[PDB]
This record gives sequence, structure tokens and C-alpha cells, in this order.
Amino acid sequence: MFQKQVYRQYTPGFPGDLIEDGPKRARPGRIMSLSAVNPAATATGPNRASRAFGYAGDVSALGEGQPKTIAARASEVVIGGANFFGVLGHPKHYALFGSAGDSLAPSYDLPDGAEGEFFDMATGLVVEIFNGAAAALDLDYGDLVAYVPNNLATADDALGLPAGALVGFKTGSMPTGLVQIPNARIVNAISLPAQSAGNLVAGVTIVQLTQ
Amino acid sequence: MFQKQVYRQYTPGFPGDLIEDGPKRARPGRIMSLSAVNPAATATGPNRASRAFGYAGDVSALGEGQPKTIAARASEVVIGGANFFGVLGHPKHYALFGSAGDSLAPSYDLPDGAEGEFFDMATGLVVEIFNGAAAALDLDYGDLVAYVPNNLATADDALGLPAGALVGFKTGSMPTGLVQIPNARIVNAISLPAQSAGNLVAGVTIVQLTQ
Amino acid sequence: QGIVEPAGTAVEYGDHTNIPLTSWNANFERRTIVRGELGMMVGTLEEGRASAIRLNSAETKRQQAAIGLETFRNAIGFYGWQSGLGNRTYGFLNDPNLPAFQTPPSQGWSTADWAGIIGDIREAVRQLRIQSQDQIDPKAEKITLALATSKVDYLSVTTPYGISVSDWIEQTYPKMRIVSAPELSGVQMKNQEPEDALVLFVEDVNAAVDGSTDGGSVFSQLVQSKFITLGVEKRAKSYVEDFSNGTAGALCKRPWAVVRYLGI
Amino acid sequence: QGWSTADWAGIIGDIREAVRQLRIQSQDQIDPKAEKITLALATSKVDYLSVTTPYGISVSDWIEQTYPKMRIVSAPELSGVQMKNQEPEDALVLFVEDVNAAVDGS
Amino acid sequence: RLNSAETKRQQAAIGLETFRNAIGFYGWQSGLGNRTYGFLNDPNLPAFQTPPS
Amino acid sequence: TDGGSVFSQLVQSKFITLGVEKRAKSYVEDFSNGTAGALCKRPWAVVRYLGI
Amino acid sequence: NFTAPVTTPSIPTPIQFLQTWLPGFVKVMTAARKIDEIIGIDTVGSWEDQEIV
Repeated sequence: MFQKQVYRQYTPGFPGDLIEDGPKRARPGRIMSLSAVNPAATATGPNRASRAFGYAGDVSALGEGQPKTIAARASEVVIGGANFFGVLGHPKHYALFGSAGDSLAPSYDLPDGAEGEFFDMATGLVVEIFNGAAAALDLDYGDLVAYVPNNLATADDALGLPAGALVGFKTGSMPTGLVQIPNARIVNAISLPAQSAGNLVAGVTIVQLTQ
Repeated sequence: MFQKQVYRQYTPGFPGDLIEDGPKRARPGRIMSLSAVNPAATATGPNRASRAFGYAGDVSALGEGQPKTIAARASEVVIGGANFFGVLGHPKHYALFGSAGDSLAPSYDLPDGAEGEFFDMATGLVVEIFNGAAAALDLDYGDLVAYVPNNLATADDALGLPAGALVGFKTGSMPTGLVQIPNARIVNAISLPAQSAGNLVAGVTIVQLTQ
Repeated sequence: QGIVEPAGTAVEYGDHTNIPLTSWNANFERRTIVRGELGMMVGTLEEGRASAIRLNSAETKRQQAAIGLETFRNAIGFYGWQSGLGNRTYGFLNDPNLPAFQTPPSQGWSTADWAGIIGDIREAVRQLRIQSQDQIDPKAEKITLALATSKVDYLSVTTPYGISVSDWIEQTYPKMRIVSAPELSGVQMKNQEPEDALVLFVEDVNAAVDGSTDGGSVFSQLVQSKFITLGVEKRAKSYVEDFSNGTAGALCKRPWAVVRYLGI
Repeated sequence: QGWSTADWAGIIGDIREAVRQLRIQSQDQIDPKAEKITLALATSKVDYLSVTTPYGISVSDWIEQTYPKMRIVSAPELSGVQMKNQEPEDALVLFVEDVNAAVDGS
Repeated sequence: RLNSAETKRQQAAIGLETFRNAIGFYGWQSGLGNRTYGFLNDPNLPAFQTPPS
Repeated sequence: TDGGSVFSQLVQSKFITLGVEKRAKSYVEDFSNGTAGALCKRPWAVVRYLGI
Repeated sequence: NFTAPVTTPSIPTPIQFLQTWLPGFVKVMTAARKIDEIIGIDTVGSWEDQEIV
């Protein structure tokens, strides 16, 4: 939308980009549509970057006759998930793919059946963080993070939250229905304002230590 | 000079040094004077190397007027913090600065406002260990480590343990007032004698795996 | 850096009288050096996709590494680094050996006429001439005016007869140099509004005038390096590069040649 | 508040403030004296540039000599812009024509 | 890295110059009876006055 | 990367001349030397008795 | 079990190194002498003389 203000310095980084170099683990995968989930999904959302994903199944069979050919090792994932399969990242790898209203529009969404890179271990990862309980929250250096499941009950989801959004919380208190990513730390302090249903603040970009 | 005894072998390493090569993580920081803490420090000590340090705040503002320039991303640390930040190490980085009496005197502490490197992950790190139970203790290969906070009550600190010393303990016999470091192991054998207040045996430096 | 400070006094001459002698006495000062770091990483497929839109990914990231380090160095030049914590770095606006800020005769250049603005500069030069006892002549001394970007446009204030502030400055002080900087706009945040600053100082003092072994250099910027390549690490599908720089801040060596105003 | 019922110095201050904003919005990256700035102004207020001091200095002479590269244009669409409580408000727009490639790496 | 002899010699020269300048501005022992006098201390001078402003 | 020797005597100079002053009926000469004592670099190889 | 060192742990590099000394020296300036620019200078007599008439 063009630069309407001149600042003294540039932004540290963008969500989905690695910000520090160190030990790292990532695997490829393919995306399943939410409609294919058998017990139906109570929480829905797009396949947006910088959001958690869950394991779905194995698609390495590649055949239908009596002798099958296993020529590759592949896995497929779902946006919400209950079996953690990393966080989507590295936006420079993919393409715009266009948008519904018009192409050439900014978006982090990815179509179903596309291939992405999901990070399990990362020294520094810029992500988009959310807030729970609809109250002002200060994270500071060492809080934990969790992500919304597909099957989150509507009672525990009063604030409309995406399918796989990342939510930070203090050690003592955690929202009732969430899945905690083991051994993850906030690393970068951040403050978030109060929230309301339908008017959730998107939060601010933040560094992450996935493992 | 100063060598009055001859032993059969060399020491494996010195505290604050890397003893093995592998995955590792470190961050820089600036040390805050312990007197700056508001609720006061019940446990005190110097900024000795191979001691745990805690996050204190952000000092990246770098300005005094209405607009400020965020030139760098820097973190500010204190000798003892509830949020774990790292362990000071790599003594070759710093300068001696002598001592109050005369220069060229052995010193092993850093002054306030100085930089340092703190470790969050290390395959092998030599650190000094302490006994927190005032009794004989044998650690063995697989154990856990913890560090003293400043807000440790004197009732739980009958032994005069320093501000940020590291304490080893068994799986189910952790002291009452310490803070555990997740996924930390001793990965080496060591034995400590009986202990008493005022006659605190400093223990023996031992290898330790941070993460 | 050091100081010389000679001493000695003379008496009347005599054939068989005692001979007076001279001596000296020195002192020293210290500062600290700070280092910065910044790097980059590029993958194989990222470059291929970037070339589709006619953009060089590796070169763009390399340029930002140099720019990011320059911003770190530039900020230290104006404000000290961790001066509150105890680090002895300091900067242009934070040096301890400075004459300290003052309130100008005119309350502010805003809502001030031609006479008010011209009076402020005259007083600053008078203090500079009083402080150094006729050692420097402002007519032919090559003095520098710092000023601020929010106040640099007030030099075009004109009288009803067409005479402007800049006309008087050029004729009275032909060798004066005028600059500006955004970092001098918001300085101390007096009540609820930023306060613009004005710094007047001499660029250099002649060796014959003083006798110092070094140059004049009233203000000096201590830079160890501006851009150093640490190394390149090559991996299977990517490579990483590192860069660094060093600086020590600003040092004021002759505090008697500086005049500064706090409020506009 | 308004160029109407304003003297020569008052009108000059408004033009000075507009030039100051350009040097402030961009952090001292462009100097207005060598940028070929264009002044939009309004039809109902373009005639106020002829205000003169008793000595004989006009507003237009000050602009034409201090900023030789400035261009003055008039347009009727800028007379009634926002249609205030009961009167129209005349607008004034100041902008730079071109930006050099040395200023920014575009 | 400092030469003491050169510094002392320069200081001696500067002190002699200062003495000469002081004698030039103010006379030497004019009250005692010595006839040296100076720019601002000559006994036969029209004496100071006060300006209108 | 040293000569060992356990003990060492640190002597800056044995004999140097300062200057000569000549007078009407005599002259004077001055001399000087410097030393720093003894240093024991390997105290693990010394056995000493106070009596006997 | 880890053996005992024979020397006290310490930071190796003393601060007397790692220092850069600027080549110059700053000298005190004091006031100026300007009698010659006011009244000029003239050589009349010689050293070891007495009076001028």
C-alpha cells in the first residue's frame, strides 16, 4: 500500500522466516482439506503460513495391484491436527497461487494438495502469536505456547480462533482446550491488548525457539 | 611458578569451557547490578563464570527524546532470575582488569555492565557443581541440575549457597527452593563429601549436558 | 589520550643569581569499544524463484547487512552505548566533559522575529570568544553550526525590507558551515514536547596556536572498522555469511571550544 | 487561521511551515531547495500572493527567489474540498515532482 | 613517547614571551621609581572617562 | 618454550657509566648497575632444612 | 574424580594490553599576547644597555 511514513530503522523480520542460525529440523508434507476429516472439524481455518499442522496419514504406497512400488517416503498433514507435525514456514519457497477475489494480492494461504516445509527444531523462528482469555497479557522472555486443535469444543472456543493458531500462555495458567508444543519458549518479550469475540487482535511478530 | 605438586594426569577442562563438539546455542547479554532488583535479593554473590543467569529486561531503546532508534536487539540479564537465560562461559572472551589491590591478579568474575555469552544448549560443558543437602552424595551418570534464585528464602537457604550456583540432585529428591533446568543431565560421575554451613565445599567441576 | 600541562615562571637577570626551572604534569582518559554482528543465509531454490521477478536475493540481503551495521554505528555516534549500566562509551550528546546545555536568550525560535534569532547566534559566538581568550578569531576560524532539521528552515526568516538571517550569517562569518541531523530534534522531552538542540564548535585549532602534537580535532569519532567479512560457510543446499564492525563512540578533547543550547 | 485578514508575514509563515514538513516527513533525506516542488493552491486564494510590504516586497517575489525551482499552479476543484459546517474550505497541496535514484535505491 | 627537554625549553621561551608581554602592557615597578611604564600604566596619561551610554 | 633452570637471577646490567664532570682541578665519574633478585620458577624441585 | 588444577582459574588476557594510545598529546592553551598587534614592535637598543633618551 506504499510507504506513508519514514522510520529510523527497518523491521527485524517477517513471520515464517528464520532469524537465527543453529540446530534445525524440517520435513516436507502434503496438505489435506478439512472436509476429509471424518468426525468433522469444529474449528476451521485456511492453510496459512506460520501455523501448526498435524499428522494425517501415509501416502507412500503408490499403487493398486498386488505388487506395489514404494518409490518415495511421503506424509500428509492437516491444519488443526492432534499429532504435532511442525510449523509451516519459509514463505520464499512457495508461490502466490492467487486469491478468490483477485490475483496478485498479499496472502499467506496455501491451496490444498500443495507441498510445504514444516519445522520441528529451530533456533529462531518469527511467528504470529495470539492471546487467550480476552484479557491483556504480557509474555516476557520465558512463557510457553500452544495451538488450537481441530476438535476444540465450541464451549472452550468462545473467542473465534483459527484452526491452527499459536497461542502463548504463562506457566501457571493455560486455556482449557489446547495442545502444548513440548520444549518451546517465547524468547522475545511482547505485549498484547485486550480481545473480544469477532475482534481478535492479530498480535505482533515474535521470535520462537521450537525445540 | 605456583606449581608445588606433580600429578599423574592433566585436568580434563576448566569451568565455563566447552568439552565436546556438537549442537549448541548461545546468546549475548549485558549484566545488571544485583542491587537494581526491586524486591531485594535474599541470596547474593558475584558475577562468577559458569553460573546461571536470568532475564531482566530489554535495553535496546537507545534514545532519550520522543523518537528512539532501535539500533540493535540486546538483552539484559541478572545473576539470578526466575526465567532462565543461560550459563556464562567461554572465559577467553573477556579481559582480566586485575583487581582492586593490584593488577595481574587472578580474577574470575565480570564487572557490572559488561558483555558476556550465555549457553542454552551444549553437548559438553564443564561447570562447577554444588551439594544442596548438607550430606554426602554420589551423583552418577544420569541426574538433574538446578540453580539458586535471588528470591530464595533464608529458611530454605540454611547453607550459605551463592546467588547463582548450580546444584545436582537425584530424580525424586530435589531441594525445596531451587529452580530446575529442563532436559539437563550430568553425563559424568562425581562424589561429594559431607557439607556444613560456613564450611561449604565448592564441589568439583564436572561435565554437564545442557540440552 | 593524554595532556601535557607545562609550568614555569621567570625572574630578573643576574650574573651570580640563582636560575629558575620549569616542569610539567600529565593526565590520561579512557573509553570503551563495542562490536556488532549481522549475517545472511540463502537457499538454492529461493534464488531461482526470485529471479523470476527480476530480483537478486543474495545481493539484496548482502546490502541490508551493511545498512543494518551502519545504523548500529550511527546510533552509537549520537548516543552512548549502555552508559547508564556502566559502559564507558558515550556519544555526541552524552560526553561528560562538556560545557552542559544552556537556555538561549530568546525563549524559542518559533514565534520569534529576525532580531530574536540573530541575537542567539551572536551570544553563542561571544561566549566562544570569551571562553578562549582571543586565541581564536571567529571571522576566519571555520566554525561549524550543528542545528536541527526541525529548526534549519528558520534561517530564512526575513525582515520587511528583504534581509534574511542567512544573509547576515554569510557576511559576518564567511567560513561558518551549517549542517542538520534528525537526531537533534527530540533530545530531553522537557514537559510534553521535544526540545531542539543547537551545538556550536570549532572544527580544528592550528598547531602554532596551541602547540599540541596531535591535530586540532575538537570532536573525534573513534571507529575501528566499518565492514569486515568474518567468513563463508558452504552447506549442501545453502550458505551463510557473516559481517561485523567496531566503534568506540565520540570523544571531546577541547571542551572550551563548544557552546550548546538546550531549548531550540 | 486564514490568509484572509492576514499580513505579509503571516502568509509567508504558512509557506515556510509547508516546506518544513517536507524536510521533516522525510528524515533529512531531501533538501527542498533543489527538488522542483509543485504548489497546488486554490483558485479563490491564488490572488493573495500579491500581498506587499510597505517597502515593496511581495509574497510571490519571496517564493520565486528563495525557491527558483518551485512551480505555482491553480485549479478550481480545490476551492470546495471538505464543505465545512457552513462554509467551503480551500485546500493547499505541496509535493515533490521527482525523486533521484541516489536518494533511495529504487 | 615524550621529550622532556624540548617541553621545558618551549616552556622557558613561552614564559619569557609572557614576561615581555606583561611588561609591555603594565610597567615594571613604576611606583618604586623605575621609569619603564606601560600602555595602561603610564603616569602622564589623560586618565579614564565615562561614556554617554 | 623456556630454558627451565628452576632458579634464575634477573640482572638488568652489571656495570654502566653515567657521565663525567670535569672541574678546574679534578674530575668525577659515576657508575651504576641493576638487579631484580632471584626467582624460583619450579618450586616442586626444592627440599630445604632449617637446622643443620 | 575430576583432578585438581595447580593454578587459580582466571581470565588470561590482562587489560594493560588490548589498548590503543593516540599518537598525540593535548597541551594547555592559556591566554594570548597581543601587544605587538596594538602598538607594533621596534628594535632600538641592545642587550646590556641602560637607557633611552
